[PDB]
Amino acid sequence: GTGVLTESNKKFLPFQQFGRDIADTTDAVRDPQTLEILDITPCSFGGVSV
Amino acid sequence: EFRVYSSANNCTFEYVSQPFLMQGNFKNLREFVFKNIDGYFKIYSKHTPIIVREPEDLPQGFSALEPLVDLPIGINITRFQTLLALHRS
Ligand SMILES: *[C@@H]1O[C@H](CO)[C@@H](O)[C@H](O)[C@H]1NC(C)=O
Ligand SMILES: *[C@@H]1O[C@H](CO)[C@@H](O)[C@H](O)[C@H]1NC(C)=O
Ligand SMILES: *[C@@H]1O[C@H](CO)[C@@H](O)[C@H](O)[C@H]1NC(C)=O
Repeated sequence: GTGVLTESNKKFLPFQQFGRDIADTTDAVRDPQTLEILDITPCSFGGVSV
Repeated sequence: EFRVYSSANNCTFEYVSQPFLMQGNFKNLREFVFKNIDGYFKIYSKHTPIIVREPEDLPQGFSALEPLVDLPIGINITRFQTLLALHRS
C-alpha cells in the first residue's frame, strides 16, 4: 500500500506481528528484520472545492 | 533421568527451549490450554503468583493466556494423561 511509516509507541506482544482496526485495516506492522513497531498512516488527502 | 519411557522409534521434529516453564508460602498458577485445530497443535500458557488460600481453589480473577509454541503434528489426539515427579527421600 501507501502511507507514512513512523516509530509508534504501541506495546506489541512478542507473538504478535500485525495490528488491525475496526474495519480490519492494518494500522501497525512489525519490521521483519529489526524488532521495531511502525505505523501505517496515509500522508495527506482531502476534498477539493472550487 | 527418565522413567516414563525405555525406547523410541521414528517420529517428527522436536523443539527445545533453553529456559523453562518453571517466606515461600506464596503459591503460583500455571495455566495451560491444549487446542488442536486445522492440524496445528496450539499451546497457550500464562504464569502469575497467587496468594495462598485455605481451600486451594481457582482464584477469583482474570488473566489472559498467551501462545508460546505451535506444532503441526497430530492425527488423532482424543486421549491424554498427566505425569508427575515424586521426591524420593
Ligand atoms: C541480516 O542479515 C545480514 C547478513 O549478513 C546480517 O549481517 C545482519 O546482521 C542481519 N540483521 C538482523 C537484524 O538479523
Ligand atoms: C514411522 O514411520 C511410519 C511410516 O509409515 C509411520 O506409520 C509411523 O507412525 C512412524 N512412527 C513409529 C513407527 O513410531
Ligand atoms: C480416532 O479414534 C476414534 C476412536 O479411537 C475413532 O472413532 C476415529 O475414527 C479416529 N479418527 C481418526 C482420524 O483416525
